[PDB]
Amino acid sequence: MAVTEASLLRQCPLLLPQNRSKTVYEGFISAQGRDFHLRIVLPEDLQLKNARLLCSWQLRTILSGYHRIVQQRMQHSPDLMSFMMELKMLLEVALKNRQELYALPPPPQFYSSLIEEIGTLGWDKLVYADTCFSTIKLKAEDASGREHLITLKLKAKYPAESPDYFVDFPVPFCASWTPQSSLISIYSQFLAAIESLKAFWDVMDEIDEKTWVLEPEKPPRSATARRIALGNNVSINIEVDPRHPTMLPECFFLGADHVVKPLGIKLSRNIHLWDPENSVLQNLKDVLEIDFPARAILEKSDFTMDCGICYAYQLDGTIPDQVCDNSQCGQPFHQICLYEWLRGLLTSRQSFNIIFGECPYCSKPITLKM
Amino acid sequence: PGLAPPHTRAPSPLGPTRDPVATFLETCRELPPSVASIKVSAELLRAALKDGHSGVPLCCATLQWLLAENAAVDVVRARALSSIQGVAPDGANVHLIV
Amino acid sequence: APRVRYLAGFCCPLGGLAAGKPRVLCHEAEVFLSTGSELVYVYDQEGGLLTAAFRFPDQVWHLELLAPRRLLYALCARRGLYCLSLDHPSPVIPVDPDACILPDAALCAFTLLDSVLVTLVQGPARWKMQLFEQPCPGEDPRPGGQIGEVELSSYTPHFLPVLCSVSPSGSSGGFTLEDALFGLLFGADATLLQSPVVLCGLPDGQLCCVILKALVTSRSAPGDPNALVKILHHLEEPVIFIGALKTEPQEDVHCDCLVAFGHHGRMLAIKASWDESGKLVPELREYCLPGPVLCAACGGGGRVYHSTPSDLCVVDLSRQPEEGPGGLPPMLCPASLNICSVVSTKLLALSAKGRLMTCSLDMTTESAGQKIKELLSGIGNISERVSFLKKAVDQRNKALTSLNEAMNVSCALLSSGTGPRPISCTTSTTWSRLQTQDVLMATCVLENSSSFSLDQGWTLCIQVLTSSCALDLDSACSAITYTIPVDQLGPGARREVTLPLGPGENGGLDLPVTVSCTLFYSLREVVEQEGVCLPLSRHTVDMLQCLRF
Amino acid sequence: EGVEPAPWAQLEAPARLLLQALQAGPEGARRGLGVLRALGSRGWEPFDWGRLLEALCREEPVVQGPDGRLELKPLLLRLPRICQRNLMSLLMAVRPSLPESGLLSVLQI
Amino acid sequence: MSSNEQERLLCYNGEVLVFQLSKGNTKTPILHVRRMVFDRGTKVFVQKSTGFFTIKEENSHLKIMCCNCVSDFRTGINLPYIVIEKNKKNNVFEYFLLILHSTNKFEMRLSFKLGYEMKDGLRVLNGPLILWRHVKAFFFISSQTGKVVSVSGNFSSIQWAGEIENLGMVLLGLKECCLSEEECTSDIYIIPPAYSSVVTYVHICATEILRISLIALTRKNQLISFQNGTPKNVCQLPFGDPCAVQLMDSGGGNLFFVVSFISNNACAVWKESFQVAAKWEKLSLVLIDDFIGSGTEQVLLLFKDSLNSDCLTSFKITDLGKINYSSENRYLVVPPLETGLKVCFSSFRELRQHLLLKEKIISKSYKALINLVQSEQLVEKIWYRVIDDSLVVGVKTTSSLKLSLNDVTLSLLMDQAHDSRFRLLKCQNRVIKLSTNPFKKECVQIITAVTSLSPLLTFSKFC
Ligand SMILES: [Zn+2]
Ligand SMILES: [Zn+2]
Repeated sequence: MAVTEASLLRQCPLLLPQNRSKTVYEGFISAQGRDFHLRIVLPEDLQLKNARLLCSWQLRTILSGYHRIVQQRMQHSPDLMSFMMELKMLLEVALKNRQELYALPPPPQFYSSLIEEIGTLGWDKLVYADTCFSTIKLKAEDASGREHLITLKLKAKYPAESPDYFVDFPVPFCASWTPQSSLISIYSQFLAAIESLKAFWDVMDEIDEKTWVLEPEKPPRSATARRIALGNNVSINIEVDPRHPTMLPECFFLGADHVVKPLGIKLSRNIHLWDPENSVLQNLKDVLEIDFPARAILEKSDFTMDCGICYAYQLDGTIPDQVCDNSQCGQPFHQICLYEWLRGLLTSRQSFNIIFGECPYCSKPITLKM
Repeated sequence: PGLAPPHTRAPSPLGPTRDPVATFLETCRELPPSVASIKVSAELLRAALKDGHSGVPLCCATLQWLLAENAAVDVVRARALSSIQGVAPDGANVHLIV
Repeated sequence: APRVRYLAGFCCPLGGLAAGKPRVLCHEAEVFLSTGSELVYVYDQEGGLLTAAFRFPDQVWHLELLAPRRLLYALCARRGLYCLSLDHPSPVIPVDPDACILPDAALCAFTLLDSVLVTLVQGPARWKMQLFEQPCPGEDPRPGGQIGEVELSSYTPHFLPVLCSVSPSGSSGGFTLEDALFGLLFGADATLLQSPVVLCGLPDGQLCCVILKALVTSRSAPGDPNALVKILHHLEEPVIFIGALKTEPQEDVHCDCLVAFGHHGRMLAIKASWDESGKLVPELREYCLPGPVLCAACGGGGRVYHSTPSDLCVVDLSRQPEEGPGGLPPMLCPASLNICSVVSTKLLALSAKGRLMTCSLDMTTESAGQKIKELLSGIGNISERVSFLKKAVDQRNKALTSLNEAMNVSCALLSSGTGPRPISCTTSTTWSRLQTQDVLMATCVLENSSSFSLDQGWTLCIQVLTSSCALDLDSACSAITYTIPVDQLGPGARREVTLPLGPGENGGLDLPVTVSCTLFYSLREVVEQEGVCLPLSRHTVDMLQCLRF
Repeated sequence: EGVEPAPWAQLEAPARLLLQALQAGPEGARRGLGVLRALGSRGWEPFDWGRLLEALCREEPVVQGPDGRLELKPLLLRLPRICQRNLMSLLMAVRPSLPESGLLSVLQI
Repeated sequence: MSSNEQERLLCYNGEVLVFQLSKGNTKTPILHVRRMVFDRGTKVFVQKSTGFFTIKEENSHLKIMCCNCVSDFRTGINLPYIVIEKNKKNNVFEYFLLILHSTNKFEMRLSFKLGYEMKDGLRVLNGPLILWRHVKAFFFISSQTGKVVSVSGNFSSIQWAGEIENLGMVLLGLKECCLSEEECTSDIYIIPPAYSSVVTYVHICATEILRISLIALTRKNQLISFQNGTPKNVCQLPFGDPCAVQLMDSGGGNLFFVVSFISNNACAVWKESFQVAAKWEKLSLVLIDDFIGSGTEQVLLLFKDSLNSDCLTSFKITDLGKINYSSENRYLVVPPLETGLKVCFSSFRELRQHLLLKEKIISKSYKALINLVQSEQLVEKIWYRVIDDSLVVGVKTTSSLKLSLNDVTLSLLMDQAHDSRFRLLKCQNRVIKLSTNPFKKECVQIITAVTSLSPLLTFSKFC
């Protein structure tokens, strides 16, 4: 309703006015099928510019990082009615965010069905299950003999709504979810995607084996990019279409302008002799009229010796100088980039010509002396 | 009650779900509508209703003659209704069509 | 791996044992047990056989022990205090009254320090603490001369009061506090004297300390209590268990916090702060645990092992200083009352049944599948009951909503908004005819104008008051009353009731007659004397309504 | 009086590092690509992006407009407007390798 | 069971004692105790110790009659007892009461030596006190006394026997009658004589000062509460011919009544809501205790010896919650479930507090209404009589309320819980002024209503 005599009943059923002069309300407030104790003292008139509001310590843990919010809302909100709307809305927010603490599953469907269904698959399949039982991650095999993993993140109702599927491989995966579908169903869909992309995988595996793939290190199955090295201090980066893998990619070369120019010319001249009945390597070798190095150096292949903020060597004369005092990062930077960076952080403090604060990559103490 | 002149909120009686002695006994010890109809000659009904009061020949005048003895016949005379839903003394509903 | 055991069980009454009286102590491997009967037992903790059973007269109320001397002091109810040599020159043994010392007879509590004995004795109105010697040479077991006496004037009288001594650092079956605290609670005097201080818990719930040094008197020299006994903090409820705790743990441990408990379950732990004014302040914390509390103890590291009637539950204080609330788990043992804590944790108790019990706290193919089966069966047993409680909750909610509306109707009615909006009840006079005679009837129309649906729990009462001026002769029928359930009225909706007022007797109607309506709410119906009655209208029928032309 | 924490404070280190980076003017976009190659390199090779695209919808309250208005904002309209444009530009470039479910929560906003 | 070769079971101290007669050839059959404990490791009962007792005279028909834990009167320690019949075929039966100790050692305490054979309600009680009947002749022998005693009163059945505060020993055989076992012969607040015709077995649970809270169960397979003879919270039991109820506590509050039946089957029903939580069948026996060492009750359920001629095969032990034991990875799932198990329990234990909090708030708000509206007793008291087909209610004033100044009335109001229908209720108001011994001086003003009764006796009853 308009007025907060019926509208306040309808929108706060469990707030029982104790006093005749409706100054103390007491009892429960509702949110996400959960009721909370709440005791809300007004002054002698209906003015929230001055009011008390006490809570259960339950509710106060759940209003943590909102205290100023609520105090401002008491001062800024015209009526009690709207105040309660704002307060519920804010509870709404608070719980859904802290979703890790709050999940009472209906066992009779859940924990039994999930067991039945993992039995339906086979027990070699499942590889990880979380003790909140929210996450699972499953395994599948190629005709090749490659493992590909699938994460599922599951809700209070598994069989009702979709399970959130998180997947590696580079085309967007489609799972037709019904209430009738189950783990075996989405698993068969996932196998279908595997056996479909078989060619693209063979291309990637063939490359990684018979060449010095250099930049993506331990490649995922999602990566379309392969910065291959060849000769010395020249490289080719090659971005591939999965749907037509053997077909021609967008490509270009890094290194010496005097070394690369001839290869570009030669490529532009032989590029009509690309053929999607050969392999990518068997096309590249005879198009560019070359053989590749199979790991000319496997230990000191390359460590990216660039700024790790701006990713340039030679920013206005300056060199990658300032490093991390850490064995696991070692990452060089620039004087300019690291100063601009650390000034900005809240963790940074500046002494006379010194700036203390966190390495961008590893969050360990790093010192900059201007 | 629905047809009534005032159209006033009278509560529905709903005659008692058991006898008091029946409820006593149950405590101490522990579907379609039925229909009837008739047909009759228009000539018979015309000849009998002639002295013919007014209005539409049949169905309405038939109902006026059936309930000429009920107090709420003048109301059905005004609205000229050939089908109505009364209640009863025992609270059950009955719909009578002509 | 059996985290419990049983040694023995006892002659329990119906329900179980009465709390406060039964006692348990562990010495080394021997265990000293009283079941709040006249009988005190001693069990070998290796083999759960009784070493020794001791028949006193009349209900042992308390024990204490001295390990050095190998002696046990024991308060018979209406007799005095009997000491037993554990050497002790059928496995039942009667005590001879020679073992009696201070037959004071009226003594309710008593405790022990080193070389000093404290009783506390009921009298008239005034309870008096005393203080005796206890002979430090291994002699004839004597009291000595009483050193002193006081009157706990503060107290004027099931629950025995309780005694705990507390010595400060530098200086024994009691407790030691830290110099900061000790100085904080008791003051310089006791600090400077290095004076033990003896805490009495009183059935009032007052928690009183007295400095012992400061209690030496004679016939010439009576103790003034107003001086000599003082009062820390008044729990409004009786006392069960006093101790103290090593919060911040970083045999004689110097504690930094002081513990009480109540029956209904206010705790009160206390601390030294030294905060916010560059000055020492005490840290009070009046928590509220569950239920009847039925005993308590202390284990290493700010962990208080207490019992309610349902469950044996623990509180942690260990880390402003200590803590906001004490939210407080079971350990899935029943009500044991009478608990003790030996420190290594291995606690011994007496269960409410009669049970003397030791709580010692801290892959396979297809057998794991049977474990899986087990766990499933468990949750399914449980789920059934979580469901039940959900529906109880729904009931409580639905009750609250109806009540909510009731308050709202009542509030609306009891305010004068200058038009009686929410509910109205008009009455109006009507002549009818019966048999022969013109009867005078009153229609009572009840109308709901407002939104509020008058659900179940509501009832209309009409009363038909005759003439006024109570007479010489009290009439036949002074008034009549009519009371009807209003059920599910709803908004806009309406009832009518007709009453006679009219000459049934004698052809005699006396006119100025009021018919007054009311509503009444019954709180019970939807689930000291308890309802509410709210006025509606009161219409006066006078001749000018009762004329017929 | 005027200390504010960065609205990605409470995030997983790598996404924190991505979003810290895209702050950085129009070279935000490339920095971002650079950022991802220099996280493929490190121990946690995978980017559970739908961790971040959940995070990008997740709401909190802000009080702007008149001096008295509570609103709910998602992340996307809360972090720096230059990070907004640089983000979407980076998403275009990485579109193929995103789960659709999470992605359409963004576009709704 | 009861024979020369047969056993009987019992549970003492979270363990299980098996008393078996064994024909040992020189001599008579010997009583052998096995005292067994649940391993928890091997998921069985394993023999932890034994006892034996040599019987003397070479006469047959040695026979166990019953067994339990009793509480010796001398010490106050529970000891298992056992009743042996020795029959010489002489129309003479001995009846030993033996008590077996902490030490697996025996002690005679009655010989007791009857002529006629003992049957129906043999019932052992605390101060080891046997109590029996033949032809409605109740007798008891204390181990104190040592002599046959007769029960003075005359009763049919002996439905409860046991010790109460202030009284010492008691019997409820007829629900009026409530003996002493010192000066044989309060019957005031025992269950109604209405229930006297249907009650076949009682199990008391509390006594306060005189007020008993008490269970029954009937021939109708019912199960009822009483608090000062106020029947709340009735059940219905699945099976027929119920024998007994024992009790389980099983946690914070999870209190059950486990019912055993003549049909070799059993229920547990959950106090808090008198409801079948579970049913089992064929139940050779039932026993109620911590076999585990959890510190809270389980129930042992034994299934029939048709399986093997071996006793504690075909068992099942439960809490009817977390504990259940009984007679290709999957393991990564286990900690998830155990986390769930504990979480379900967690939610249980919270909801209970939550609900109490609601009750508390409800009470707050009742009192709030009554203080919303707004000390001296204006009214003595209520009384009522039935005249023939007239109810008269009346109330006696105090001097404070002046009928000179105040028109008063009185109504009656029907409980809508009973009155499902809108009957108007009419009540006639009479004021009575009587002078008390006029030959200040006492006037008595009383106020009183009358109505018809027969309308209100529609439901057998009303308030
Ligand atoms: Zn740079
Ligand atoms: Zn670093």
